Amino acid sequence: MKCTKNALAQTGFNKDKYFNGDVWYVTDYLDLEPDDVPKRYCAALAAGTASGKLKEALYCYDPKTQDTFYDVSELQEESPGKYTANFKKVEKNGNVKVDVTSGNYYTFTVMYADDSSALIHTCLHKGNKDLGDLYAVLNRNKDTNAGDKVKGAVTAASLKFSDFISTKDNKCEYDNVSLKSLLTK
Ligand code: HEM
Repeated sequence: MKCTKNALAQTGFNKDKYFNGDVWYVTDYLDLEPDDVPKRYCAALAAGTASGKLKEALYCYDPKTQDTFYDVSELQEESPGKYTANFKKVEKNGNVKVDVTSGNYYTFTVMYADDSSALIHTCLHKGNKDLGDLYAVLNRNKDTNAGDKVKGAVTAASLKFSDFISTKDNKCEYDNVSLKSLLTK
């Protein structure tokens, strides 16, 4: 398929508050390229800096099988609030499962962020082809419902919040310790 290209980065985006090393949980998401196979997973990420690099680690959990997978990337700023990341898939300890490779990368845009919440758009590419295309509502607390400010950002992006899938009743489990330690790997 083709990923959405036009996402606007938050005006006055504050990169220090966003990239502070702490965890963002995905509370709600809108996947524009869902698999045919019914999938309902949980995800979280942490973005910060390590040894002078911008780093992002990712965590995905499947409550039906208890399967988990992790990724870590160095990020490169394309413009204020827009980033590219060449990811590698890892075990929770950093051991590499799938190396960084050319056409494996995602780009993302921070459309809205404040101290507690954010709306991001991501385009996922594997071996030089547009795979996933996805908006995510994030919060710093896993039990928190999307507040008025973020729902406002969803509206401003010409999206319908009712289209999003909630992770709230999904029996999610998180591994924050590993996400945070992956930042240095
Ligand atoms: C925070 C924004 C997101 C980013 C930056 C992101 C990034 C990624 C990356 C880099 C991969 C490739 C993993 C690898 O093969 O090493 C991936 C795959 C995947 N992600 Fe996300 N993701 C995001 C949101 C989500 C959400 C909200 C969900 C579900 C709740 C999700 C579920 C999945 C699934 C099921 C795959 C596997 C695709 C496959 O193996 O064919 N992602 N994502």
